[PDB]
Amino acid sequence: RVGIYDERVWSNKWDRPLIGGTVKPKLGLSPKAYSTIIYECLSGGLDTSKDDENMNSQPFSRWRDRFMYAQEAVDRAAAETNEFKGHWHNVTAGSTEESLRRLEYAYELGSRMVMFDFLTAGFAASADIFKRAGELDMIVHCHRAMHAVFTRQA
Amino acid sequence: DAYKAGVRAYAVDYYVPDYIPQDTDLLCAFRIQPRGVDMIEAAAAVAAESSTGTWTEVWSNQLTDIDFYKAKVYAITGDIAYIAYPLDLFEENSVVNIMSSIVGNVFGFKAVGALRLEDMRIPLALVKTFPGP
Amino acid sequence: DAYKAGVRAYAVDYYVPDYIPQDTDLLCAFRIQPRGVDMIEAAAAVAAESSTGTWTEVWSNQLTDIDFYKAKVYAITGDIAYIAYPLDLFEENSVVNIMSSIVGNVFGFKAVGALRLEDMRIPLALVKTFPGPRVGIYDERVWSNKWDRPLIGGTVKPKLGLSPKAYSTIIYECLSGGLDTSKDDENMNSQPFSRWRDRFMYAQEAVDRAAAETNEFKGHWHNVTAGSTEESLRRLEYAYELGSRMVMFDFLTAGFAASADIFKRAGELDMIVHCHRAMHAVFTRQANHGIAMRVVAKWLRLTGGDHLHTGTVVGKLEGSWNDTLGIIDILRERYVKANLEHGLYFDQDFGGLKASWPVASGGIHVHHVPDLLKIYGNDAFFLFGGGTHGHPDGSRAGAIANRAAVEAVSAGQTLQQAARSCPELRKSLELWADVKFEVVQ
Amino acid sequence: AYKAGVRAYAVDYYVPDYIPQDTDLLCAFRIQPRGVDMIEAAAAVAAESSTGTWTEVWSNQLTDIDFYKAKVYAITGDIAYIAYPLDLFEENSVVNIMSSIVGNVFGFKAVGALRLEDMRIPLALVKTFPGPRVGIYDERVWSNKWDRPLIGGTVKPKLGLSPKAYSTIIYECLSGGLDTSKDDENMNSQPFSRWRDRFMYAQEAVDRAAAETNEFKGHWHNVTAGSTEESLRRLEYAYELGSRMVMFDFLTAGFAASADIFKRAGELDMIVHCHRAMHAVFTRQANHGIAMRVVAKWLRLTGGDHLHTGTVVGKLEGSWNDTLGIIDILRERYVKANLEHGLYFDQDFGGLKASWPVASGGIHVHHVPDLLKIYGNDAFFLFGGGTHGHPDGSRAGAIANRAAVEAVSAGQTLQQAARSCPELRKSLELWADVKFEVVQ
Ligand SMILES: O=C(O)[C@@](O)(COP(=O)(O)O)[C@H](O)[C@H](O)COP(=O)(O)O
Ligand SMILES: O=C(O)[C@@](O)(COP(=O)(O)O)[C@H](O)[C@H](O)COP(=O)(O)O
Ligand SMILES: [Mg+2]
Ligand SMILES: [Mg+2]
Ligand SMILES: [Mg+2]
Repeated sequence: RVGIYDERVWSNKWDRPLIGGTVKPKLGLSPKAYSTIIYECLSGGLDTSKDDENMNSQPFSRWRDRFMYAQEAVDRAAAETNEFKGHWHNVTAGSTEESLRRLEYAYELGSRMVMFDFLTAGFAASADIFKRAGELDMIVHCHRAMHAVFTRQA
Repeated sequence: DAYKAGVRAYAVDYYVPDYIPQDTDLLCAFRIQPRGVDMIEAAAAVAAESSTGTWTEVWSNQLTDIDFYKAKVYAITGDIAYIAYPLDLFEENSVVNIMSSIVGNVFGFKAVGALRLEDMRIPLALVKTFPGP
Repeated sequence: DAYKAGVRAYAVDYYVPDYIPQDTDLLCAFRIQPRGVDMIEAAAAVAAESSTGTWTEVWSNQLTDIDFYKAKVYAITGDIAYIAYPLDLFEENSVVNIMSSIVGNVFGFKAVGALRLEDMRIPLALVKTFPGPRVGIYDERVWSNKWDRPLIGGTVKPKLGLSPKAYSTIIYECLSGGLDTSKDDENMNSQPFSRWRDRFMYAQEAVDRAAAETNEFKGHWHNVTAGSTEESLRRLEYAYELGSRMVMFDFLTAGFAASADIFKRAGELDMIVHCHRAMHAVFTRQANHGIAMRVVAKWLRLTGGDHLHTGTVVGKLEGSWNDTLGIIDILRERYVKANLEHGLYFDQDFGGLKASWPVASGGIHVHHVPDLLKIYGNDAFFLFGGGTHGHPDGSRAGAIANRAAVEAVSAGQTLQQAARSCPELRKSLELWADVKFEVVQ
Repeated sequence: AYKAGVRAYAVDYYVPDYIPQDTDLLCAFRIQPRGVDMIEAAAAVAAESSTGTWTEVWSNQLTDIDFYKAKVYAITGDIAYIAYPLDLFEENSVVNIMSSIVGNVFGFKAVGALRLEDMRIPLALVKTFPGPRVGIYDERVWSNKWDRPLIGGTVKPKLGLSPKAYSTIIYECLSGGLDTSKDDENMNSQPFSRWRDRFMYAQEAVDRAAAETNEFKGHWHNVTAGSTEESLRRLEYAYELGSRMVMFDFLTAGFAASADIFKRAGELDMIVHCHRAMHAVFTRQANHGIAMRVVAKWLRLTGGDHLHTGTVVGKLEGSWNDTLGIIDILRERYVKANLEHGLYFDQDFGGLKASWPVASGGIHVHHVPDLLKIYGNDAFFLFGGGTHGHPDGSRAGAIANRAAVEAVSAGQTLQQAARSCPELRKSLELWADVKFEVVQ
């Protein structure tokens, strides 16, 4: 839907690589702590931040808390830098229906982008996720988790 | 100031041969072919990079209790590494989430030339969240 | 021909003192008053008629493995019967199903003159099927930016009879004056004197005004309790579209099933649900018959209430000190250890589910704050209804006093210290100095 | 007129000169005062269930407290009679009635025990409720069964049966002569019996047994579930299988969910059988709680088609004269006050349909004469153990229970009937010595 050129247009960023970063530690961070890191790293100069591929919804970080707090940080950091900022909320979930649900919430928070583990969820769910994101004018960042299980050995 | 920046071996914090697995842990049996590091180090990288860790120590590790959430290599018998994952690391009712952690990035690490997940003990408390047939 | 028709004693197959409870069993502690049969027989009937058995042997018992599915009286200590239920007996994610078996028919048996469920060990594998609270304690502190102190609220009074506009005037004054939240009375729903759309809308404008004017987060727990789950959802959604971040629900009078739909929807709508325990004393209060409140507390937290009334101890409503401490821990902690001094018969794992706010309410005033803080600490709500609107100078001044009292004690100072700088609080201290209630440990 | 501070509740809420009105909702409370005289304790109940609190609030001047307040208008010994103005109640909501009348007053330190014995729901409020969809008469019409009790039975063991085994028992007992069978109240959906399997297999059995007997047959599928939405789902599936009836644990699920379930079932032309699981937690002891008679009024108004009422003679507690009052509450248009039957007030039901009383629990063939004496024809008698506990199986047990009810219902005695029916002779022999206490 979006691709390279239109994202440069949406974000007004040209003639350089875009810079991002995964929040760490991979798991175990409260949604509020998560937002504090997202704030610090986007304010420091990152173009985007992202959930880890295995951050979905868990007892330590339920997806609605993390998404909401993360997008607050994005917007606080964008306004204070006068620069487009984004965080790739991970909508990967145990079913296509639930992934679409998480995508819809990210859209309503104002997010222009999400993250999706397209191989672990699968190409069938990916097709539906891409189609809805394109209707919601959103970027879908695709994480290739699991690929090395069959792409590694020659 | 528990924060010691820089790179350490994964085994410092992820190799715990004294760890006693609990009925709520998700257990994995991994067959490992190490490449350029110890068998213990190879196992500990698989454990770290499928739970809480990354390649260098992060200040943000002090914002949570790593020792609680981290995966633990509790046994190594030959080239089989037994790793335990706390229940809290997993989304309920989601094989997809299990995949994303256990087989998400660790099979492409340079420090392992080959990796095979042989088996997994899905704890009963996580089984009950699934519908089955 | 394993089928021996006719009546046998329940104990033949349900009294198993050698049984070793398993981590997956649901355990119950029952206080039994036998009537016309042995203590063992009484326990075995409770076990049988809440699991697999009936009054006479049925041929159909051979169609399944009774020894696997049957409940087991594995211990009897005095008049306390410990009974274990296999996990397979329960529907996942359903307190309603737990109720239907454990407290469904056994309290009306002729062979027991009195029965009281004291506690229940819900096994972790069944806990994990429940959602628990959406917001809970920590995230509500984040939403409202209120830390290191109890939060303070208060029921609008009089209970019934106030018009919607008069209600919002009281809400504005007590919020502006220092209360963090205000609430509908549990029996304010939609009545001729206050139809619910009128009350909801005026109350939320008072809320928004107070918050802007004070530069503090404020809220009002709109009561969405109604005669119908559908109607309750309609009132929750209206509260949402008004911009409310919170409502209340009489979860026991409406019912656990309804409560489940309501928590689910509130959670999708990013709203707090304050849970009022109206009706509970109909079965939680008498020590020899009924369901202990701690059990209700477990069921409420799993189902997903964000707040739960747990008593004052020192106010107008009955409640024991140590009993209240055990209920507090059940709602706030991850793992609770058995402690019979707090009425906890089993260790209870809550499996990472969010915590619920304990709520202290009913007949309390400024003088009770030191005790209430010793009981609850900071992670709780103290509600002052008459204690706010009973102030000689009105609701705003009562709020000033209560807020000044709670901030002071919570920081280490005394009501007497705080009173030096606050006249509103001196009047509250003076008015109710000799108003005390029975205190039981 | 605002005087701050604590005043006694009786100053404003003890009004022995008050004349109850036909619009007032009236309550009879049995009170055990604690640290206060009976009058103060009854005044506290009235205030804290209507307009009052523990201290005088300035906002009392913003409305008409004398108009909206409850009034303790009479005291007879340990019974306080309290009148509540109609305007205090939301229309068509038992939930609201409970919120006021039993909300908080049962936990006050100023009473050691409190029992709601009866409540007079004014006709103006009664007329806002739908009452049952089907009721007694139309069910006799739907099933073409007249001039006798209907006979049913719970499948046993309570839990642990495969859905297929379940269907085998339902087949045998309905074919043997039962009018209806039912899930146990705690059979919802479990690892041993998922609801879709059991419902589907159970309704197959119903239809096979109906066709082979040329008689209407039914099984009460239990749609009780952890949420109203899921219960509605199970109700919809039972409807699509062709079932004309379901079962619902109305108190454990709750009156809010019950209202939605009754409304959908009435749109789907289905009977809802209401199981009162949990009731004895607060209806048992005379000291404290809510009398079952009040629960019966609430259930009938909300729209339950059947309601378990006790056996008196079976394994569960229940006094004869009390059960007669509950029965009249469920079946009659106008109940007359009668303290021998525990009825403190006349109750008008405003032409709402009647609910079937349901006798169930620990009863067998020998109990049938007493049962009909208590209930007469318009009732269900339910034999669970008394059917599947037959020496020869569920079919023979149903044969016996059907013949014992048919016989007594006609005028014959058990032994007259028994001489023709050997299955009944075996039931009589097996359970001749099985008796429970009987309190009148
Ligand atoms: O109706 C009332 O009495 C209250 O509004 C208290 O008013 P005041 O503040 O004026 O007392 C609360 O609902 C009760 O505290 C409930 O009891 P509990 O908290 O025990 O459930
Ligand atoms: O679970 C039971 O015990 C029953 O199936 C009886 O089975 P049996 O026929 O085998 O005894 C009924 O649900 C109870 O009678 C309900 O009690 P009540 O009608 O008093 O509410
Ligand atoms: Mg990653
Ligand atoms: Mg109240
Ligand atoms: Mg039953």
